Parts: sequence; C-alpha cells; structure tokens
Amino acid sequence: MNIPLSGIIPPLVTPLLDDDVLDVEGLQRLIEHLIAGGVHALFVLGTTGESQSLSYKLRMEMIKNTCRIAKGRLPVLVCISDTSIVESVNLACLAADHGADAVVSAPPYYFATGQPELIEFYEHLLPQLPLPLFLYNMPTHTKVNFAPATIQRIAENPGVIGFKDSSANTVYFQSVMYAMKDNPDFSMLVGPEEIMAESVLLGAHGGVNGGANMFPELYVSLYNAAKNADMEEVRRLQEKVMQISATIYTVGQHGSSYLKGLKCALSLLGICSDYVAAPFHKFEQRERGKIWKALQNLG
Amino acid sequence: MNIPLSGIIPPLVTPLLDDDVLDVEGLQRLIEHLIAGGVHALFVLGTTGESQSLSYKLRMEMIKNTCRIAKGRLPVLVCISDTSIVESVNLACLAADHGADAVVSAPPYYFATGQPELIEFYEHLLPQLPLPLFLYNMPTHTKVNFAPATIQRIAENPGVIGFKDSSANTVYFQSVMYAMKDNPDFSMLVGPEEIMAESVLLGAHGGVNGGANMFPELYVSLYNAAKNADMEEVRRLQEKVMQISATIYTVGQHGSSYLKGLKCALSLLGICSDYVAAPFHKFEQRERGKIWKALQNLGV
Amino acid sequence: MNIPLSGIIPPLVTPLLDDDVLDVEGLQRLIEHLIAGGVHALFVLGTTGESQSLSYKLRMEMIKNTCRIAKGRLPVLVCISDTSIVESVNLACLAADHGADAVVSAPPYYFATGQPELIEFYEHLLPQLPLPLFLYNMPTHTKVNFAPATIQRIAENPGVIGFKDSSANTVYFQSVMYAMKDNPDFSMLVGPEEIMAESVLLGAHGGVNGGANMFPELYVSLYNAAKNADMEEVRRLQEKVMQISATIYTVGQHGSSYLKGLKCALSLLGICSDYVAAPFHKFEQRERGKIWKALQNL
Amino acid sequence: MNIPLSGIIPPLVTPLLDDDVLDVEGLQRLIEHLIAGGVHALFVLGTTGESQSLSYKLRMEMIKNTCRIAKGRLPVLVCISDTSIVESVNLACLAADHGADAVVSAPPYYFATGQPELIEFYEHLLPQLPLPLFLYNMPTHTKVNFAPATIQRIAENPGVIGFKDSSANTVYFQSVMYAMKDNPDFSMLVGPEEIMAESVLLGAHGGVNGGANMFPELYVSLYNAAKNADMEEVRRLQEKVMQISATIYTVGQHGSSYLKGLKCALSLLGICSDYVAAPFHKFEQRERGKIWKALQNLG
Ligand code: NA
Repeated sequence: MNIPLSGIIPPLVTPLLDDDVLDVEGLQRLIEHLIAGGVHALFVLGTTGESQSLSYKLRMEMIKNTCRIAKGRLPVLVCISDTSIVESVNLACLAADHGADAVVSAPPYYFATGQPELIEFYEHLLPQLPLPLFLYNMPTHTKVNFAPATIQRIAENPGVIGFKDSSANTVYFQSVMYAMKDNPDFSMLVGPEEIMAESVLLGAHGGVNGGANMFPELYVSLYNAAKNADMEEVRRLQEKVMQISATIYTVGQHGSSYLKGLKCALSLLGICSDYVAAPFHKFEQRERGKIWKALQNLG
Repeated sequence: MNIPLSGIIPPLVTPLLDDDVLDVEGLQRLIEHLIAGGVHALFVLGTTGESQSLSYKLRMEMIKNTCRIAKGRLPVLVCISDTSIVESVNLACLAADHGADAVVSAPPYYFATGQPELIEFYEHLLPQLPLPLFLYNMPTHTKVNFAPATIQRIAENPGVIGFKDSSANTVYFQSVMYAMKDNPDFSMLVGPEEIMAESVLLGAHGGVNGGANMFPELYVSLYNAAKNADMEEVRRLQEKVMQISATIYTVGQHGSSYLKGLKCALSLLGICSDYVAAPFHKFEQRERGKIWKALQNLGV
Repeated sequence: MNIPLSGIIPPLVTPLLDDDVLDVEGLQRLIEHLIAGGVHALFVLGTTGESQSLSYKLRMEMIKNTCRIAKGRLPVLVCISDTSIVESVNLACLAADHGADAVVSAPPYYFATGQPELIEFYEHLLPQLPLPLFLYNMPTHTKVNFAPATIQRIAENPGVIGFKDSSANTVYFQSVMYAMKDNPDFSMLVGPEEIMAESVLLGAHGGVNGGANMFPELYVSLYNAAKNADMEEVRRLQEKVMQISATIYTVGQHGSSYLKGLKCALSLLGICSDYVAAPFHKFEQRERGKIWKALQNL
Repeated sequence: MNIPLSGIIPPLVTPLLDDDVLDVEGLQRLIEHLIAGGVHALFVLGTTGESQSLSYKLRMEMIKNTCRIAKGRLPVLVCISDTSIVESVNLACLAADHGADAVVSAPPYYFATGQPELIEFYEHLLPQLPLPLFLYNMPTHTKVNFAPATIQRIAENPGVIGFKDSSANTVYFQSVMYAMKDNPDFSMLVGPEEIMAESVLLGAHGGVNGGANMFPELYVSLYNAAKNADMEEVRRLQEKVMQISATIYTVGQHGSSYLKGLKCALSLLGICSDYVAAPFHKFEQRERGKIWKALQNLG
C-alpha cells in the first residue's frame, strides 16, 4: 500500500448467482475491468457490497476470491464492519491470511454513544487487528459522526492510516481535513462520487466511488483533472458523473435505488450478475429498460 | 405452548464470561430463578439479550443451552432477527431442532420502505420457517412501523401467532389492539415493563419485561393484579416497577444504561456475570456504586 | 381553578371563516356544546387550534372571544408557545387581562439541547408570567424532552401547576408521573385520546382530548369510568374512541389528517366551520363524504 | 437586482441593545463595514439574524433600518419565513415599501409532506408577493428537502430567481446544480462558509456567509480566487476561513456557539453590540476572553 492511499478506490459490488452464492465469473470480469481501467485499489464488503445482508460464509468467499483474483496487482481493502466485534476481528484475520493490505471499520449501527466511548472502542479493537485500519464514518446509522478531534486522537496510533467519509456533509469533511492538515500521510477519502471532484480540488486524497465499478476510466480521469485543477476537464467530466447520478441511481420505486441501478447496469454492460440479495430484489424488465436507456444516453 | 401466549415472558440477558464466552452456570441460575419466580415463557436473543452484538457461535450456544436447561418446563421463544435472512433462517432451524416453541422476527433495520414490502418480506420468510412466528415491532432503527392493517393481513397466515411491540407508543399499540380485536387467539405482547400494567388492563396478553430477570415475582404479581383489575395492588406494584426503572436503568448516561444496569444488578444479586460485550464500555466504579445503592434501597 | 385540574379539557379547534377570519358564531356554538357536555376546562391555541399557522391577530382574537364566551363558567387555559419569548409573554398578558386562568408553554424547537437549558428557560420565563403555568412537551420538533427530574425541579416554583404530554410515549409519561407523585397539587394531563383511559387508570388527572370537540359526553364518560375503574364501561367506551380514531382521523392523503377530519366532522355535526388555514386546506367533497359516512357509522 | 445574484451576500446579525431593542448605531457601522468590504448584497433576518427568536416588531425594525441605511447602494434580501403565511406576506409587503429587492422563503417546518405539496405552497404564495423570491432549504426542521425536479419546476415562475442551500450536503447541492444547469440566470447560493470555495469552484454563484459580518474582504477574496480558479490563493484563504470556523464558532458549550461567537467577535472588533436575545445570552467574561485570544491569533 502507498502512503497516503490516493486515487479512485471502487467499492466493489458483491456479484451473486443467488442469495447465498457468489458470482465468481462476474467477480473476475469486474476486477479485470477495474484493474485495466487504472483504479488504485479494490474495496470489498462496503455498503455497495451488501455486506450486512450477506451470510458469513459468503462474506468470507468474497474476501478469499477477491484476494486470489487480484493476485497482488493492487492493494485490497476489506471492510470489516459488523454488528459483532468478534466477527469483525475474524474477517480482519481472514483478510490478513489471504493477503489483503488493510481493513476498513465503522462502528456498529446501534452504537450510539459519546466520543469517549468511540475512542475506547477503537483503542480496544486496534490491538486485535493484523492489518492497518481506515476509519469509516457513515453517520445515518449511529446518528454520531467521528468528531474531528476524535479522528486526530485515534490517528495517533500508527495502525490507523486513513479515514473514509460517507457523509455527504462537506462542512464536516473540511473540518476533519483542517484537523488532520499536519498529518499529510493520513489518507482522507470521500465516498459519494458527486463530491469527489470538489473534495479532491481541496486536497482530499481520493474517492471510494461506486460508479467506478461501471466506468473506471471516467472517475480516474476526473480525479486527475481535479488533482491538477484542469477546470475545463473537471466541469466536462463532473457533468457526466452527475448525469449518471441522476439517471442510473434514481429508478427504484422500492428502496436501494443506487445498488439496484448499479448492479443492473453492470449486468447490461456484460460485467457481472445483477442478482441482489434478499430481502431486496433485482430490477425486473420495466426498470431494467430504463437503466438501458439511461446508459445509451450517457454514451 | 398456550394460545394466546400470556403473562410474563422475560427477555433473558445473555450472560457472558467474556466477549465470546457464555456464562453457562449463570444462565442456569437465571433460568431456575425465572422458573421459580412464576414466569410463563422464556424469550432469548432479544435486545435485552444483546443478540446483534454477539457472534453467530454465541447466539447458537445461547439457544442450545437455554433449550437444554429449560427441559420443556416452559415455552422458549427465540428471536431470529438478523441483518442476513440466511443466518436468520439458520437460527430458526437450530431453535426447532433443540425444542423451542416459536420464533420472533423483526425485518432488518435497513429494510422496509413501506407496507407492501413489509408484507412481501414475511410472505417470503414464512415458508422457510419451521416454527410459529411472532412479529416484532422495533421502530428505533427503521422509522417505519407495521401498520395495523399490515398486521391484520400477515396474521391471517396460520404460521403467525402474535405481535410484540417495543415502541413505547401506546397510541400505536391501541391501534393494533383495535385492528386485532376479532382475533382473540393472536397474542399481543408489550416489551417495556413501565407500561405493562396499563396495557394488560386494556387487554394486552403479556409483558416481555427485562426487569423480570431481576425480580420475576414483582412483574408476575403486577400482571395478575392488572388482569384482575385489582387497582390498589396495580398502583402499589406499579410504583416499585417505576422505582426500578428510575434507579437501575438510568446510570449509564447512554441509551445502553438499561442493559449495563440490569446486568450489573444481576451480578450483585449473585445470579450471573455482569459483563456486557464489546463495543460497549463497562461500568466503572462510580456507576456500579449507584446500582449497588439502588439495590440497597430495595432491600437487597 | 381546581387544584389539581382534572377531567376532560378539550383543545379547542380555532374555527375559521377564512385564513385570517375567526368563525365567532361557530366558536360560540362549540363552547356551549362543550360546557353542556360536562367538560372541566377549555384549552385554546393548542396544536388542535392551529396556533402556529395563525396570525398574531387571530391568536389574540381566539383568546379574547373564548374568554368572553366562557364568561367564567369554566377555567380557560391558553397556549402561549411561540418562537419569540416577547410574543409569548404578550399572549400571556392578554390572556390574564381577559380572565384566563392559566397558560401553557413548551420551549421552542431550536432551543433545547440539554436539561440545564430547559431549567434556565423556565427560571427566566416564570417571573414574566401573570398566570399559573402548565409545562408541555412539544410533540414533534424538539430532540429533547423534559426529563422527569427537570420537571420536578421546575415545579419547585409555585407558579408551575402541571404538565401535559402530547408524546404518545407512555413509558415517558409513567416516568414523569412517578417523579411528580408526591406533589399532590400537580396536574398530569395526557393529550392523545387513545391512551386517556389507561393513563387515568394509573393516576393521570385528565385528558386534553381533541375528539371531545365532537363528542364531549363520550370522553367525559370514559374519564369517569377510568377514574372509578368500571372496567366494562372502560372497555365499551374505549372501543368507541378507537373507532373514531380509526375512521375520522385517517382520511387525509396530504398530511394533517387528524385536524382536517376533526374540523370536517365538526361542520357536518353543525357546530362550526370546517375551514383550515393555509398552507393546509379542508377536505374537498371526495374526502368529506367519507367523513360523513364514517360519522353515520358510529 | 443583478441577474444572477453573485458573490458574497452576508446574512447580517440583528444587532441588539436588549432582547427587544435594536442597536441602530451598531447596525449602521455593520452595514458601512460590509459595503466598504466589497460584499454584493445584504441578507436580513436569516438564522444568523436570529429571526425566529425576535419579536415581530424587532424583525420589522431590522428591515426598515437596513433599507434606510443601505440607501440603494446594494441589493437588500429579506427573509420572510414564518409559521404564519399571513405574517410572512406582511413582512414581504413591508420589505417592498421600504425598497428591498427580494425576499427569501422556506416553507414552515411542519408543512411539507411531499414534493407535490411544496410546489403547491409556492404556487399559492407567489401571487401574494410583491418582490422576486429566493427559495431556501431549511437546515434542520423540515425533514423533507426541495427535490431537484421540484426546484426546476418552481423556478419556471418568473417571480422565483434563486435558491440558497444551508444543509451542508454537497451531494444534494450538486444534484440541484445539475438540474438547474440550463438556467444560468437562476442564482445558486451556499450558506455554510466552509464549503463556499469548493462550491464556487464548481460554478455556484455565491456564498451567504456569516463570517463576512467580521471580515468581508477575506470572504470576497476567497470568492474571487474560487471564481477564477486561483488555486494557491484558494488554499491560503480556505485555511484562514477554516481557522475562523474552528476557533471563533466553537467556544460555547452549545449549538448556539456560532452566533454567540460571531456576535462576541463583532463587539470586540468595535462594530456592534454583542447582545444575544433570550432565550440565549451573550458570552460572559471567560468566553469573551477566549474569543479575543482567538481573534488575536487570526490577526
Ligand atoms: Na395467524
């Protein structure tokens, strides 16, 4: 792993044949498509990867297979978030055993607590982990953000090397950048792709952007444009990312519109299965048709 | 397994010697204490049982040990809620194999947009279950409740036999009571013990009350007084229940003060280990001191 | 003014002829209907009264007319809640000048982050008020409820005589009842009519029940049956209340289904105008016809 | 007045001598300070102006004095949001009679169920207003945003000329930019100052930034550097903005710390009274001491 991890780091979907069956052939296709597209690392079992909805055995298979297929060509980050900390540590050990480079952890959804309790949780977790850690802020779930100073503090431990934000809240994100400005080796990553460009312009290291599963070259181009402040390219490419956001992710009449749209598009592009794990369901033909048309209108 | 299941149905704590180690001897003492205290069933892996936060292995051990120790003396209800439907169904099958009488299920936190999907979720789930099911309304995470009409509809399935609510919202609970009033065999249970008495007075079948881990006799006596509308006795005992609620469940400074306080008291009562699994930080001395004091004020 | 205030205390709708015009004749009829139905006090400018949606002028007119019409026959409670403390104290002073007996206040949404601030809010407001005060827990907006210990502490002031909860959370309500049980002059009132009976059974003093605008005698009868633990009557009458709840309050597709249903019924019953103030609007005929039908089926 | 309204548009504090008494002399000093500082408009009775917590009388005095003092030198925008539509329309008419240029409106917190109802709210409001309107997305209360398509739709009305976002969610803001990209005349403004630079870089028209009460030149300079993509200067000035945010707005033990700090700083700077209306109260000696230290550490 490069210090600081930078660039586009797609959160892989977990392609499925069935609720409890990994689509290994499509995983292979996806990973080659990403690598050939110039992405900088692979991120497995994120939200985009349906981690929580999958069985334990299937999560282990996604890790093992991703590590096998990638064959050291790129760093692999494994999201170890789990309601059970024991199970979280076990995923971390699996990851180390199969050659992953780092783990990624958000506190459990039910862990609505104060900051001192967040700090103590991580202080007790870190000794148990065999790989460097990225902290994962996904606020909806806890109703509690890592406070900037809390990130400062946990980032003292040399086993903590970065931070991924999936708040779309950029006031919060800039507050953490400011708090971390004297530790420039600490990787500051942004989840939502719609704000990757503007965040990178202001010094964010990279984007953990789900749309890069589809069009890795687009997101890598936009990242580089933003990095070098080529403003005409930033504007032209941002409009494409935004068209995708408005057209590929908004078809659901039943929830998880982003995940269903992404997975449908991946199947339409011939990359991997669009099977979505229960209790959710893949797009049927009407919605799928809309995703087809949206895809043709991007070009 | 009485239809409708009624009375006091404690949500057992899952006693732990360590994050991943079941306190078997403490579980045995707890169960005997509950049985001798007159409760009508045992409910495992509820919120009180920390189910989300335990490993798969430990959840299974809780189920297996509880069924073994109960020895058929009381119905055992197993909460099978999980973020993964496959793990959920596995837990149900494990429960059936080990002699449990029913399962209890809430849809996963991240799930229900609306009512028609709630209906579908259960329509898909039911054919996979080997035991009768109680629906569990736990709206804290997923802002959407089961609408009254939704419960009516799901309850038509002969494999759905009741409903447990842990909203403390009794306007909602009364709305479901009215919707289900022509199905007197469908068990309507209330979680929070502070509203058990008033709900049973108005026809609820029982209370899934955590305090009964500590003092099963108090909740059983209150349930019976409510059932019989012995108002003097209802008021006398309701005060003790509220005292326990104000002094045992409020120490943490966190929403999870209830669990930490309850397990702390159970250890101070000699029943089982007080240990709460990570991620939760243990009570330090000042907090344990308040629990000890609250218990001394109740004559322990 | 009976201490503790008890029984049925309807939150009067504010009857309107237009967005900024009071329906005075309807208000007169409503008050006569409530008094004849045996209610024990009148509560104006509650959420049932559309307070926040009305102009200052119309809030003042409702206070003035309600007091004139009641002519001392029943205690009048006025909700003074407002985002401006100055405006809230102005409503309190007007209420006093026109013969109201008490004021009712919730802290504004934006203010409450903690218990110490709620204490300080009331410590600062109380010396400005010319009438006794009921505290109330703002139903939706706020993140922060009055903690039971905070209510104990605020009620150390003799100018604080009660608490009304519009949360439908009876665990919370029981926690407050328990903290206040040893103050015999302190009135504990429950807003939502669906839980009035069970709460009175366990010692609540009364109900601030919107349905009593339509059928005051029914809610009074249920209150007395609960108060006296006549369980057969409690059950019989609770079922009628729940039927109202299921059928009169559930017709709206657009929000504020309770208020639009209630006002629609009041007009169909011949009591007062159904007009609802902008930005909301009264039911049009498709929905009104359903309320009519539901009424015919009680 | 200028279409689209652009630049720095400070949400003025409402300077007070007491809970219900306007500090007229402070307000004059404040407005002269903003004008000389190069701002492009004045926005009165926003959140920063404490509108909700002030009496109707005081809100009217703020409007009247602000228009009198500005003397046509700069557009005046007036927040007319109120739980009562009758009261809101009355403030708009008062604004018009005193020569304000536009009104700013959010729907009342309780109201919005859905998008169709937001549209109808504005359809009924618009014929009643005597000035052009800016829509604004209420930061905390509503729990239902203007969807992008909703903004497109309301913006067809010639009486609606802009949009101000205070949410701090830049995924959402970029979604609305994308929806409004074919109507360049429609003014798109961001409230929170910490993300003004990044939003302007990507084409936002302006910043309704409270910190501009204290240091108008700094925010105008940052706006211009973002506008022209002068990146070295964006970085230099963003660091100062983030220092103000970290050190002036964080002294309270409260959510109120932004307002108390801003007003304390304004007083220490000789501009206007620091008085804060009940139920809040201005910083006493200790906190005031900390704010002064913070100010000396900026410069
Ligand atoms: Na059934």
